[PDB]
Amino acid sequence: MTIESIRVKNLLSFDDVILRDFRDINCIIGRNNVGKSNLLKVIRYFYAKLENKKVIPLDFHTNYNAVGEITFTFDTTRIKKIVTSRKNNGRFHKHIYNTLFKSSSVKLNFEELIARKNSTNKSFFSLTLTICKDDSVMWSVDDPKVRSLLATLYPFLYIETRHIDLYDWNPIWKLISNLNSFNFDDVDHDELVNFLDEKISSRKGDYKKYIDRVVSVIDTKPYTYKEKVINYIKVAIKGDSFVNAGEELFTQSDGTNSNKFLETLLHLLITLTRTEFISPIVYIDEPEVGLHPKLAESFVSNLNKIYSKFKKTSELSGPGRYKTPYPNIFYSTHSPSILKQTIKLFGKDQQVLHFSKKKDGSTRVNKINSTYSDERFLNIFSDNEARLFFSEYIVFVEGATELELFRNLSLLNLYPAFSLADIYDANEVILANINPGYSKASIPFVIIKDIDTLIDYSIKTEKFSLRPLFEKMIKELTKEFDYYDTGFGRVRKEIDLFSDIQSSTKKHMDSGLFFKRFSLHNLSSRINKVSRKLNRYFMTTTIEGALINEQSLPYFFNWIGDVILTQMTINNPNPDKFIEAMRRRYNIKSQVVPLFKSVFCIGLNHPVYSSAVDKQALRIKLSFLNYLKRKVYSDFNNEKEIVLALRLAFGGKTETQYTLDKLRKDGEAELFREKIKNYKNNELFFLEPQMTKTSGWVTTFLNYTIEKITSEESDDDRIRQKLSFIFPEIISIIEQASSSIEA
Amino acid sequence: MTIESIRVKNLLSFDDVILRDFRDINCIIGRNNVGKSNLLKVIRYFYAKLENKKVIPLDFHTNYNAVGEITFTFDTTRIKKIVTSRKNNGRFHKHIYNTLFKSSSVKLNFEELIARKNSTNKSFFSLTLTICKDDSVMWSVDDPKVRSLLATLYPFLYIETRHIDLYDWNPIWKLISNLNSFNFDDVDHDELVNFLDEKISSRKGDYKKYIDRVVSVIDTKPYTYKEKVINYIKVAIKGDSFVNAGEELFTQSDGTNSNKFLETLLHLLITLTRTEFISPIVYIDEPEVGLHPKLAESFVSNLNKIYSKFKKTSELSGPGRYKTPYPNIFYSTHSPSILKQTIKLFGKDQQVLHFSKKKDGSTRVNKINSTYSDERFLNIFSDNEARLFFSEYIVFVEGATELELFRNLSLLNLYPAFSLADIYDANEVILANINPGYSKASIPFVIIKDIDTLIDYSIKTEKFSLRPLFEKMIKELTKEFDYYDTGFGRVRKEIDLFSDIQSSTKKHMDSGLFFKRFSLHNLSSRINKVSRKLNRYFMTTTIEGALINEQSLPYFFNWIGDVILTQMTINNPNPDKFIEAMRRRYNIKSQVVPLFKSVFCIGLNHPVYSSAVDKQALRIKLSFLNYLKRKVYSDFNNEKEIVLALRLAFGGKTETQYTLDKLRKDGEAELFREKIKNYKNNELFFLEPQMTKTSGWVTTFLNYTIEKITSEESDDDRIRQKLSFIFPEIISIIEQASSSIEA
Amino acid sequence: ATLYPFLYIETRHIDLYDWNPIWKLISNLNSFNFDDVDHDELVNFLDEKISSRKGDYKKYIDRVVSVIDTKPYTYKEKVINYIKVAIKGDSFVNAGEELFTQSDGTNSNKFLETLLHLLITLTRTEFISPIVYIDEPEVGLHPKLAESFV
Amino acid sequence: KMILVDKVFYEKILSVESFKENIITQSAIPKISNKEVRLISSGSKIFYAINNTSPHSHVQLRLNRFFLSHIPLNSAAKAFVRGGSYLKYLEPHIYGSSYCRLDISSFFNNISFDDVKQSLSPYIKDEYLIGTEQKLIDAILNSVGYESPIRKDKGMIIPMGFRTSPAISNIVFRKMDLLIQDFCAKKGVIYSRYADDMLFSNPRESKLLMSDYFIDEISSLLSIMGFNINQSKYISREKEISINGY
DNA sequence: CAAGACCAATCTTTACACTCTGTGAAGTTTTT
DNA sequence: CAAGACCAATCTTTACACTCTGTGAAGTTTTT
DNA sequence: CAAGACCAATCTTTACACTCTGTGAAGTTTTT
Ligand SMILES: Nc1ncnc2c1ncn2[C@@H]1O[C@H](COP(=O)(O)OP(=O)(O)OP(=O)(O)O)[C@@H](O)[C@H]1O
Ligand SMILES: Nc1ncnc2c1ncn2[C@@H]1O[C@H](COP(=O)(O)OP(=O)(O)OP(=O)(O)O)[C@@H](O)[C@H]1O
Repeated sequence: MTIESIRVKNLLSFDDVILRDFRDINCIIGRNNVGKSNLLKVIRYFYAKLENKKVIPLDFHTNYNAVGEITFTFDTTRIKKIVTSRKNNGRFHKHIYNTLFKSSSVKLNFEELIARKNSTNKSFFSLTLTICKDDSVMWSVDDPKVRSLLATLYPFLYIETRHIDLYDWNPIWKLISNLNSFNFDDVDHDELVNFLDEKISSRKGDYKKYIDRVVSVIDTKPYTYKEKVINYIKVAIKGDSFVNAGEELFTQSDGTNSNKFLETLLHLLITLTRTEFISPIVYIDEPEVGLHPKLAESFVSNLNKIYSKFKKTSELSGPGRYKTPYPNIFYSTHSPSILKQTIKLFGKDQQVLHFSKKKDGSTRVNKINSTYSDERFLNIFSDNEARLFFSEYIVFVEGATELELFRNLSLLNLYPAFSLADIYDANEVILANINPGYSKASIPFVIIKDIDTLIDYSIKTEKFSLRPLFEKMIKELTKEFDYYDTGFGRVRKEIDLFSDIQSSTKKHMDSGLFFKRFSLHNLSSRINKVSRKLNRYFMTTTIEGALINEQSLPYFFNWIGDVILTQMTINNPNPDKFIEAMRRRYNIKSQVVPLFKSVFCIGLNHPVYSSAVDKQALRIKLSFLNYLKRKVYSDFNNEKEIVLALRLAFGGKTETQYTLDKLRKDGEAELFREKIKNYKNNELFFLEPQMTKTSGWVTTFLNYTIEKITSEESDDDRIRQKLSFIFPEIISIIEQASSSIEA
Repeated sequence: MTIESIRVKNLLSFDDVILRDFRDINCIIGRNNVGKSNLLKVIRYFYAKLENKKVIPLDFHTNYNAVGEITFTFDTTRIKKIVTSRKNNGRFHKHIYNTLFKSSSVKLNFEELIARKNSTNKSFFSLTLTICKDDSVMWSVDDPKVRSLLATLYPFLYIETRHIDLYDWNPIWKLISNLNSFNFDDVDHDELVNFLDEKISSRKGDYKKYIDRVVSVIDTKPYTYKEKVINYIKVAIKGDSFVNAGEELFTQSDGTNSNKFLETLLHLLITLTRTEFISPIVYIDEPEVGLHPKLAESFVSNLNKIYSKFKKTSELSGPGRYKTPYPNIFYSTHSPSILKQTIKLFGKDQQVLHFSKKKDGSTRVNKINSTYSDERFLNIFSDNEARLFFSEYIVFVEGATELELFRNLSLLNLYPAFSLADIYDANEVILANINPGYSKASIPFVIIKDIDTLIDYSIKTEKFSLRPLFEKMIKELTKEFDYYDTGFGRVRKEIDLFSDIQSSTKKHMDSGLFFKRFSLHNLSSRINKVSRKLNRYFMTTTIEGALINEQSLPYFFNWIGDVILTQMTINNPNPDKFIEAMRRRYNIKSQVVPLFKSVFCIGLNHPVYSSAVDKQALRIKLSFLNYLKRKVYSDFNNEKEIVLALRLAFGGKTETQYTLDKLRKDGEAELFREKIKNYKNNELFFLEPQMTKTSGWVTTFLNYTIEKITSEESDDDRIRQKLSFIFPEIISIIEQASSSIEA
Repeated sequence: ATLYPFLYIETRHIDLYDWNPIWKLISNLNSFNFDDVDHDELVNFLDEKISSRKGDYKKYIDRVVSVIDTKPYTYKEKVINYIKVAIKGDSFVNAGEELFTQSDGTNSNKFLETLLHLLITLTRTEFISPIVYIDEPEVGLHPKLAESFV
Repeated sequence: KMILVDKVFYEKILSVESFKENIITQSAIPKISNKEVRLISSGSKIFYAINNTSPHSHVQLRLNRFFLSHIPLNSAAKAFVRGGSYLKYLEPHIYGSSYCRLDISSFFNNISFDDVKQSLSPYIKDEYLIGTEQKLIDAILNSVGYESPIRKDKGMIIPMGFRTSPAISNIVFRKMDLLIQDFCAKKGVIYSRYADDMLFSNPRESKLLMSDYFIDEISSLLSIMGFNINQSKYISREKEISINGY
């Protein structure tokens, strides 16, 4: 490894933040203004003060602390192995020994030294920089040679891709100079000059005279090591100025230029760090800025290709594969493509860090689970799943109807806060391998399911039966296995009755369509109150039942009236004569149903008719409206039967958790099923194509309801309260999600 | 409107490009290096030369043309209405009349002038700038006052968000100065000085003396209009320097700073352009750079909120709503979030422009369909759907198994080109309302379906029947309705036999599991050859059948052998005594099946056993392997029956397009169904959980097959050819997609 | 343009603390042959000189070359690289002291002095005859320093 | 990257099998004999049609497919080019106020073959295809050109209806397209060409297109490589022109 | 009759020697 | 005989009203 | 009696080998 931990106390936006357990790739994600670049500034200042540069000290998070501390724990196990060995007697190795590992092995005795040598070596070097209130800086190690050597051994390479100079890639060479280490004593400036003069002269000695003249005229300073290696590279290679795919930089784009710059630099880093013991830490800001999603994916793919091409394992070995640890690569991204490709192509060698600024202003760093044990999920992992990492509140659902509802534009207009929550339908296995409960504190979430997934009532036996999900939930909820007393006695009682519910029996009425005295609403409320600790919300019925309740019957009926008035047309190219013929053949009163069947049919396009045709159509439509009102209020005894029939037609469930298909298969409620089929095939034929779940009736219903109620009432608080009254179920979930989002 | 068209000929990356039919929001999308910013450079140079600035001429696309032309067609209908009217007798109006609309209404006579006045007014002003090979510039209108006035009336406001100075928002004020027009004759520098002196003096006259001194000392130039309005704004308002949410800019982030800068500027633009006749054109590059996806969505949402708050329609009217045309806002983005929110919140007022650089190097601009008539699709529109706009090749599929296959990491490793193609499962209604055939040239695509969607063979009647999708496809394919002869005679013949296939009958064998002489492969090949023109590919069988063919039987069987050897363990905490007890109670030979049922069970975790236990388990496993080999080759007459049984167990179809559930419902093939159930319940019980479509068997199968064949063969061309041989169906589709991607 | 190069300085806008624009002008002055010096013999020479085990430096240069994408050197870049490798130091120092510690007049005087000295010294052997134009050779200079410069 | 053709390019993808016998026996590629060309009369015009069975037709077709389609052209040439159409020739002139139309007399017959050789030389490598007898460029022009039997005096001629003749005409006239386009641009005139019919339009209020000076200048340019202006079809009008009914 | 203006691409442009300095003793339409 | 191309300078170009939004009911030489 | 805080300067800090990768088997005044 390279760095064990980084700790910041009271500097910039950090109160007390510790980052550890670094992996080969560390993806940093988080909202805008959470401190992602503040880590960069802290590390940059720490390394600038490491080399004794003169810079302004960073600002304190709060002024009620007299200190601000930065702690770095360098991992010197591999360097200790490098230098302690008797073979490496070089001068650089001798310096590293005499600076770092001397005076540390001095204090240890023979027994402890031998124990360290023989056992699994683990040596760390902890360096703390403390900034006082008067801008003075104090180190925990008072030997500046140690700090300079630590800077040399673990160099910090740093890019903000936003401020890259696209048309001049010179800053690459400097970074290359930081990477590789070798000997320069043998190469003087005399042998090289003689070689060049012998190669460049029609008469021997001329080039040496020229260089002597230039040297005599100028006054310079001896080369530093990095300048030496840069000069030798630049002389050795064929060209200095950079060219993108055979074309000059200024003709190319900006995204292409930045992508190629980053790609070449990272490729050089990984390629050149193989043979040396220098372990850099590289920090990229926005590796995706100005890049097409395809280009960002390709950038990560090429990075992983180079990373895996030099990686040696128990199976992969041979020429060109090294065990040398890879440099610690941090990059802060706001692009789901970068994160998705990072996860999919790295697996266990990547780490996702979430930066969130809390309520007071401190930054919190958390680790989001990005390793999955399921290969199928890794292969099927796509942009939609990777988008979840950037969410603020994830509302997991089960079917597509909930997606249709919670994404409604008009509904989100009146609840802007819920616009920040991403809805994602999750299967049970997908929800299991995502592990949203691991984050919880990082990304709050809720899992929305129907109560059918818990209890399956049987009409024949008049018994509830517990699904295995209920047993598993109870098993996590019987916390009392190894605990102490707390105000959880109510929880134990609730679990006791939840286990007791199995043996109880409840009678049903109307051949199994209602409960005599059992209140499924009360059971749902108790279940939700108990299971709020598990972030799971269970609805009493299906989502169609939630939309269509006894209170929502009027507006829905109004929609029927509107769907009776506007969106059908006349099924003939000759409205006048056709309407006359159908009025003649079919009576207004006795045969209104076949007359409406023949005349009107659903059509998106509305041709304009004559005024008399409009009058006739309006009279027929009003007559049909009155007839349907009378028939509906006659064939059904109370409003509850009508609501249940509407739920069943659209695909909902009864009070006993039975669908229309389930009732047909089991054979119960023959009379109600026959009435529903009669209403579908005779009077409500035009609504038949809209009866299905995926037909999009939810969107039209919600849009019309919102528009109508906004027409009735003007104030937004009034409109929200009316929405809460009319849909007590959905508005509650939206309110809960928004309240959790606000905090 | 503001701009009718923009045409570029032979300049920068454009050969002959015309952009027209602008809407209120114009989202520009396209790959890196396609010319999206070249439009910006062309417009910027055109407007710089409009004001007679001295700049270098832009480079020619190809040097074989002696000219390079930029044409702008300004829409002056509203300005003509403004100025022609007798009420507006101001000096600015008089100048606009005497410069633009004079000498244009001069040539017209009374009849034509009255016709223009009374009818729907539509007046355009076409200005062409031609750059010759010797850097000279020639206009089509030789009056510089006209060009300066056109620049003033239709100002170009331009931002590259990448190079924004975050900590100084001064460039806002300049742009504000470009927006609003009013009178300044009454405000001199004498009344203002007297007012300020009267307000600022303990003794009257002091401030006037001070200003007189300052004026006398300095030497200046009279104010321009924009400086005047900027000064008056800056004096009038409470503060100049900008602050983000009560905090100073340098303490805030970079993404937050850029987001707030863009938000305030666009808000000012739309708010201030309401009352004036000046119609700006604003061009934003990368409105998303450095922004969290949530922040980009919120940016577009606020933009739409401001846009709709001032928009007046037949229903929305009253105080604060204007009919004034909105400025033309272009922004080039690479973020799916920006495009998604733009589409969802604008609808018919947005336009998506696709920039693609072809093969020679010219830029192509196309319009991608971004308006949907389905409200349900608009509400359900999400990141996954909006990602399709950035695709290079869309492979629409039907079920999740194809998604599992085509996203396989190992499979994509050997076909890197297909990594650039995004796979998206599309329902029939989703595929209908996406309208992928409208783009085609912009974003090439293919729709992958099973032949079952075309023809439904009946075993009882021995007849093919044509699904309505076949009739609809034939209806688009009978092009000959109003055409002329071409080499389409073969197509007409193929459609004739496709209609004839209905009346034909084909016998079946083995109770309806094979075809006597009919070759479904031949029919599939003919259908695909005919329908390639419609970008639809039909597979002979389901995807499970495509994976499991007669040729893939060996490797699959090897997988079974491997799934027999590795991934089960012993179902007991005491392997030694348990294995001894089961060896004692159940014989090795006679009762191998119950012995393996009791001993081995599938388990992800593999505890380490004693060497003798490993030996016993290996012997038992080898015996079971031999027994299964013998039983499988005995109970099935030929290899084809085994392949069909494997397809049916996993959920495929037979040759007659019948699933296991379909066969069970219809009752045919009782013997084969009984054999399959016996093999599932007795010998292949361990594979039973992996029998389902969503169990992920495809991923494991493909991974193991790829790893094994790569172990056998080293060369990548060899490995690809082996893949093509072993899966002739999937490799063909990948090859076709890659070939279409390359061109 | 190549035969009679124009060298041009406005002493007012001189970057005092970075004397890099000297090297470019030096590249304009002198003319000689570069066909014999390839990038293979030099690499072998450096690798033989810089290696505890033969061949390592050549492998390193091959890796760097394979990763990057560049454009062939122009002549002036070639001569600049050969000078900068040959001489003992690149960064400039005034009388043993770093530039940023020294003055502004001293820095400008030394810059102009070294550049003109290099011009006259190096133009002796070649047929390339430059035209050099200095603006304000005296700005920021004490009268004694201007006299000494001339 | 411009298109370059070498010996392998001719022998593998161009010839394929048409002249395999000549390349294996090192025998010179022959002239297009009169036996392979039939002479049609349409109006006063004479058309030359090659027989399909001859290998020359096939090599002309593959030359058109793979070689002449890659040489860059001039955007003022709207005819015989991929994506060029008459409406494109007539469109840039909607911006003009005065119109003029000129014609080149016998455009295809007046194309000098030496000009064709000079125009195609940079795009074909200078090699010896057949020993030291016939060069590659000579063989390709032998495939492309023809000798008129009616008029043997003018020698090799690019005839009407030789498959590759239109593309070769555009390539050889690119030089004059550039010259005339530059002249018109300096005069502020929009210029376009379809085959040999040239159309100019002035968007300014001026009489330049109706003057004899413009005709004289265009003729003086056209005399560089020997073309002439058909004086019968010369037309100049204001505010409205009709070209073949459009 | 005859004439100025006759594409744009296409290839190591950096020193030599005697002289340490001097350069030398079976569709429409268009072109047709 | 008659014709395209007929200097460069020279002057408040920023809103109005009814309509709080829409635009309207006694030297030489040269030209000579 | 005895004790934390004991100047600032002063010297090649960039790789080795077996292992092409791993690190190892005769003035005044002041101090006085
Ligand atoms: N000197 C300072 N003192 C205190 N707090 C500061 C200081 N500088 C910055 N901050 C805080 O740190 C944050 C600065 O945003 P920062 O750049 O650290 O986050 P980020 O996630 O990188 O932003 P972005 O997502 O735009 O890149 C803000 O919360 C700001 O209040
Ligand atoms: N002077 C020029 N002459 C010819 N082609 C040019 C010139 N400048 C740029 N180009 C071409 O135009 C393109 C430049 O990319 P451009 O910035 O126009 O595209 P872009 O889509 O904006 O890029 P990005 O997606 O990175 O923003 C390249 O194809 C380049 O070859």
